[PDB]
Amino acid sequence: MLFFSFFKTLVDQEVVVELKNDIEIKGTLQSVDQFLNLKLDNISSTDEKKYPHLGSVRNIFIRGSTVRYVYLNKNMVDTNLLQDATRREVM
Amino acid sequence: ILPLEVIDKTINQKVLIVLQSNREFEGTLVGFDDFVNVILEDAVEWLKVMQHHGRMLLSGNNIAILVPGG
Amino acid sequence: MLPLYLLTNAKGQQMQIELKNGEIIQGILTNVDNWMNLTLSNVTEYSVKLNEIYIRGTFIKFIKLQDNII
Amino acid sequence: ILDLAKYKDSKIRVKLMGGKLVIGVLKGYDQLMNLVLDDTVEYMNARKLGLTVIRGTILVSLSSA
Amino acid sequence: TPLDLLKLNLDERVYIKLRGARTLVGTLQAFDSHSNIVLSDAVETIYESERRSEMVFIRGDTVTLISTP
Amino acid sequence: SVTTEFLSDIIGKTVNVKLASGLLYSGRLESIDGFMNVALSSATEHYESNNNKLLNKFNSDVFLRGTQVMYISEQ
Amino acid sequence: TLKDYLNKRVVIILVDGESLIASLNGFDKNTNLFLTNVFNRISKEFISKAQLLRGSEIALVGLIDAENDDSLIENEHVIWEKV
Repeated sequence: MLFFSFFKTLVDQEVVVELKNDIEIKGTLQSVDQFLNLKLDNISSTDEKKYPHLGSVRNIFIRGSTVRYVYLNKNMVDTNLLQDATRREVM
Repeated sequence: ILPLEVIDKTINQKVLIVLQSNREFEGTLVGFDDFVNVILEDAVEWLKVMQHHGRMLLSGNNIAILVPGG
Repeated sequence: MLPLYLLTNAKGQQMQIELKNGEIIQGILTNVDNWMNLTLSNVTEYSVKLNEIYIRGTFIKFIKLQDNII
Repeated sequence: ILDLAKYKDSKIRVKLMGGKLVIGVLKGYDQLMNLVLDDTVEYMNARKLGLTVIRGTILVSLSSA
Repeated sequence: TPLDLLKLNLDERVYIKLRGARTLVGTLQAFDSHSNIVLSDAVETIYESERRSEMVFIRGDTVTLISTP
Repeated sequence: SVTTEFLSDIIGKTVNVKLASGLLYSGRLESIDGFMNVALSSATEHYESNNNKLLNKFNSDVFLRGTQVMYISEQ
Repeated sequence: TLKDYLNKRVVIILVDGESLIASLNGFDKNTNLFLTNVFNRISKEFISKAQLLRGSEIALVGLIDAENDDSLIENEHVIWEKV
């Protein structure tokens, strides 16, 4: 449950999400679940070809399983805390 | 009869192991577990053919069919 | 209501299942478990008639249910 | 939910996760739905494997033939 | 134990091979057993165009290999 | 467990670990777990055969997902 | 999560790149969703009045704006070598 909590710290932030289909959507991190499912509000297209065929849609659910990257801003993370946390792992 | 006995009774005999992907292995069944991770000896991998020497642990995830003899 | 709960309360109802490979199973629901594995009776199978069929949940895309399902 | 008992010594048709059809006579099973099949024919065209054990983990559909 | 040997090179630069002709070198910040990984100062190679981010989260089911460059 | 034994017995030996992709990595096996997760060292990656063109050589420990591994054979 | 969406027409993107239009009337943790009046956009045909769609197939689910309905592997190895 590390990456769960990490993501819960990013609520209300601007994040870009890349899927396996290469789809890329920018938007505000509204919610995350255990499986790492995200719901982004006020969504926008970084790339014209990367964007999908969605009408005037503002709000989406994205399945955890279909994500490749979530892009972040170094400002939005204490990487110190992240490494201490990663150390405290346990299989 | 159980399937998990037939598998066991093929221990130390020629076995065919067909994976879900179009790839199979023939070798002597050395042993297996409850997840069907098979141990094969002198395994002949097909696809297009490779000859293995020794004990191979073949992952039980991709195992689809087991064939005594092959 | 919850998909699983709705599915179980639909026993006896005729329904249409599409599998991952594009295939179409059609018949009446006689059983479901928690992984949405289902057995069906009075089955017809499109790309063939069958008394009963078993489907693994994970191999299902979607399930046309009966319009009168409320 | 499926009583394999009524399929015993009958010719059954099983599709497997991976795009692999298998037709044989059911000779035995268990609750994990691991099957023993004889006079097995597998399809990708076709080849006749002898007596086989099928893994229920990768099992996907099951019917009569 | 494998997971712990990965713990070994945190804050240090690593090389990740992804599914689908993809490659990222970045400094390892955080990972899980699932393999999902966090990199800083990352650079992705697709096959060959480049791509740069300062902070990226990587989803574990796409990761094939991790080593250092 | 036969499978297990064959493991603790090959730790520190040279192994070929083949992945679902067809990629093969040859190296000394540092550790291994319940989920077939492998750590290797001085590993060399080839496609399909050990005798095929070297695709990469790693100077540090190589981490392979267990979900991806198809077999772990010795040599 | 998918509670804001229930009872509201939504646009769904499938993993195979196909698109649907439906009303989200139930969902689980798996993300399989019980939708009503489903219409396939690619085929341009009404699929069903009521269906159960598996979670795995779905990639993304879009809340259609009520006020604006704008709705309507092998060669890989070679590469490594060339490098």
